[PDB]
Amino acid sequence: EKKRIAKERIDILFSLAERVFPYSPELAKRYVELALLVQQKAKVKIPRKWKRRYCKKCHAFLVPGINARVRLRQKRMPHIVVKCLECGHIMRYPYIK
Amino acid sequence: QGSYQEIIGRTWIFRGAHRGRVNKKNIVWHELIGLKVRVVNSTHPGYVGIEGYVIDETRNMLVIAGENKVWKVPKDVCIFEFETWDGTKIKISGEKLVGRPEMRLKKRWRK
Ligand SMILES: [Zn+2]
Repeated sequence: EKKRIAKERIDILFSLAERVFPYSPELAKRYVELALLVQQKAKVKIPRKWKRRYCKKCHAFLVPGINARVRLRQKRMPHIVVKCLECGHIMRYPYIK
Repeated sequence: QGSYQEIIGRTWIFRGAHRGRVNKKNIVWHELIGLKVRVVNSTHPGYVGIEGYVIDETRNMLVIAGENKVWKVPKDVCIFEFETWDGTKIKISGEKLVGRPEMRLKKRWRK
């Protein structure tokens, strides 16, 4: 029953944080904290792509072009560059099709 | 200086985003972020009897938004009446979800 409310809970703030971060960096960041426990505490879905706009260094909601940066270049195993502009952290993420 | 004064009214993003099945057993066990509620009884000459759209939920706050103003009312300073997604009125004391939204998603203390 608790995993169940998490499914609905997690998906709601999740969509909220995304829609507001654009419109509200703090809020999305606030829920992000809420979504964080919901995910682990409630044992729900494991993060995978949100790493594209999330930071495992300082936890937050980053968006490429706004408070986030992503760069991908080919030429022998393409590699993507991701970094937190909040907590200037350098990260990488290869590309596999 | 605060986002509140900036995210006031966009209940829109709280609408086309907030639709989790709302229920008491799902109100203090849910993410307070868009759910609709009102401050019926509180200890604040400027928050009692007022209705707003929930926004913030932290160890020391629970915020609701309406018109061009926000509902600043901690969870332990008042009783929140959130409406069930089934058109049912929920009567719950902000004290249950007092500061710790996790406590509910992660059940009572672990021990
Ligand atoms: Zn960061």
